[PDB]
Amino acid sequence: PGTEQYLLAKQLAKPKEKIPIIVGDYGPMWVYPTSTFDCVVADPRKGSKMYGLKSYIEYQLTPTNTNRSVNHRYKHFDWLYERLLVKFGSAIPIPSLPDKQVTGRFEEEFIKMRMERLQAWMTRMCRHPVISESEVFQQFLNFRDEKEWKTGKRKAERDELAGVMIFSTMEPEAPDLDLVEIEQKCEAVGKFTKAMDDGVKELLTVGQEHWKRCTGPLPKEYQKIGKALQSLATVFSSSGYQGETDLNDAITEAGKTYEEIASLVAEQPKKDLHFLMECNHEYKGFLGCFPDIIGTHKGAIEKVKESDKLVATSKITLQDKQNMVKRVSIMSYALQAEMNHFHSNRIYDYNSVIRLYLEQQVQFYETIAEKLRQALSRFPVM
Amino acid sequence: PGTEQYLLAKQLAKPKEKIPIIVGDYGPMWVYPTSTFDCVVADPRKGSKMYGLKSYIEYQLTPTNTNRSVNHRYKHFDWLYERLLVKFGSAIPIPSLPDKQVTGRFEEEFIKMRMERLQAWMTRMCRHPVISESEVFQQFLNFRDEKEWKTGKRKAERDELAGVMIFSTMEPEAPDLDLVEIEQKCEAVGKFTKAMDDGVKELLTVGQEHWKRCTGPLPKEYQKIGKALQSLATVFSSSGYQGETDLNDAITEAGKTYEEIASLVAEQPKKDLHFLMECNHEYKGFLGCFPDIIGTHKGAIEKVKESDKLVATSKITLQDKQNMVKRVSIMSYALQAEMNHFHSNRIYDYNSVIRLYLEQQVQFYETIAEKLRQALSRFPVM
Repeated sequence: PGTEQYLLAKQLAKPKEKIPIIVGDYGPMWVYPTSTFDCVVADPRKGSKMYGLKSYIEYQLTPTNTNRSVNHRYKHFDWLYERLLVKFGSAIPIPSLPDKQVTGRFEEEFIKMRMERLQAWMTRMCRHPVISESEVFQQFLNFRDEKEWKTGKRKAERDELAGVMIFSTMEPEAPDLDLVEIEQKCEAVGKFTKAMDDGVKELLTVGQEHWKRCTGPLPKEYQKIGKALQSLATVFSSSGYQGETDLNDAITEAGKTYEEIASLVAEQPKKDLHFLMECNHEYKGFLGCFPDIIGTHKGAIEKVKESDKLVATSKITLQDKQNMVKRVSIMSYALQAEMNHFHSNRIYDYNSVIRLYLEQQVQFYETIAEKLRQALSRFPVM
Repeated sequence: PGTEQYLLAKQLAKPKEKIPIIVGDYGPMWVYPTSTFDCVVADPRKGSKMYGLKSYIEYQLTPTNTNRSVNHRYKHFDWLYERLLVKFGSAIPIPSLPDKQVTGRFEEEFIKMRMERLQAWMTRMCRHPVISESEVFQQFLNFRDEKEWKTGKRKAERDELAGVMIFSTMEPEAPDLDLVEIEQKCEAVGKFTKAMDDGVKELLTVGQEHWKRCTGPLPKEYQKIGKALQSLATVFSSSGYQGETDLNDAITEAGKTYEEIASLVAEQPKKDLHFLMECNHEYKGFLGCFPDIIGTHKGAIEKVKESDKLVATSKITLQDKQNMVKRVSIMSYALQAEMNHFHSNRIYDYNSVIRLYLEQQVQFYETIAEKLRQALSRFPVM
């Protein structure tokens, strides 16, 4: 494995792009820029390059930093995703991008929900203290013409400071950690991410079940009650009896009210549940990256756990053993700084989306109650 | 058929109990007593008569008229039901009584919902201007000992003023109706009752469907969401990250709130739907009596429609033909007076039960909204 390269590398290799890690008040963290920018993904429009009419959708990117816009076709984002995974993937979870829908990819349904999840993906990256400060990300947003875009697309594709070698560009400003503490930190992360992954999968499951229920069978029930009340009122209207127009009208409206409720019920998920599910979908994406990041860290600890045997059988020197110990310590610091970034955002994201979901639900039931109250006020008293 | 007896009877038969019918402002109606009483069915307790311990539940009846109470076992009500059907059944719908449940008939579940529907049944009878003034009904409520109850149980069982002969005790205070008008009135009633019967069956159907849905699958969905939120919060509580007790507690409560909602959802039908269904159940009972009442009236019109042939072939005299015409006219008046009593109460009953149902539903959704609002107020803002 290349993991050995990093731990045993001749290394005297002074880095170009340095990534600092510091110990704040509660654990090792990344260094956050005073000014945090975001990027707007919008204004989709067709593009060309001597093609014809197999025109491709090309989105516009406007960082709220310098408000200077550049364009990018989907393929370009996929390209950045791969470069980020290659370069930072062993240390930072890189949420994957959406896929290819149905071959009608040229209107609202497609390019809008896409421009939707692409916007979320770009925001995460823009807000990441390491990713957003990388050359490949900076140059992806700030290039003036096909000359820069092509030159930047080359040095990035050829940056061998990737995989596990990324840790060699990190400089933790704290003491070295002993192997015991390192192994436990790694084990704890492995355990938490796995538990949450299950917890997140469970929520996404009941979610879709309740979704297919609010758009299928439930709306049909209020629908049946409402037509049943109308059929009845219609029969009543033909009784020939007097002074009934009063009631029958109220009954016909109550039936129509239940129909409006059926439709409101079928359209509610898009206002609340939808968001809860998206947040969880994105988190499964993040959590899906940990099995490999933990594998890399675990693999590193194993190698170091053999350094003594290696020094004993003279396979390596005493200096080399310490370099391994020093380097694996840095990996631990990166894992903890990323885990800190993750927890911080997890708390904020779940607090927001659950508040949002609850607020919408409250509004939903109050609205149903108001509609029922209106139908009631139309019934004569006795 | 005995129908011929009534139309062709030697009749000079002056009646004992006279039933008046008058033409109010909108159609022929019964004569309603200035003072309307009702009867309370309650205080169930065991009874004997040299049996042992196969004790039978004996209810107490207290008409709010003279507040003097008498007792009656179920069998006694079944007895009155049959006597009323025999005597008035050809003119007035007699809603049937409940049946026999499970052989554990000695506690709440049984004798309470029974005492429930028995109370409704007694009220209908008490409020009926003809039934409540009949001897068999009066004596069923006002008897002092086993001597009167046995003597009253005999003359009633032997009252031959029943079946179609009941119309001979009716005295409509209006002009005779011609056969044409009679046949149309009969046809109209036949048609309305059939249409409403279908309309009522439809409501009872969607009703039970929505009932088995509010106690089965729907409660389980809010149940799953609520446990799913708790599993997630529990995972979050083990992140080791700081200042999170805040959120996680709110999440655990939101999950518990959905559980309280599940239970509230499963218990809602008993507060609203239940009543809508009972009202419709009782009306199916009434409507179930019309096929035979209309059959009797239709059969009567057919016989009269042959009176001319009978006078021509000298099978009957001219006087007899007119008596037929006079008597069938009275039947028409009774049908119209009963139909008036029915429509009047139908309007009042459906207006009340639907208002009741709507009010409870409004309260239900507002309650759900309040519970969701409470869980929301527990989430820290950001």
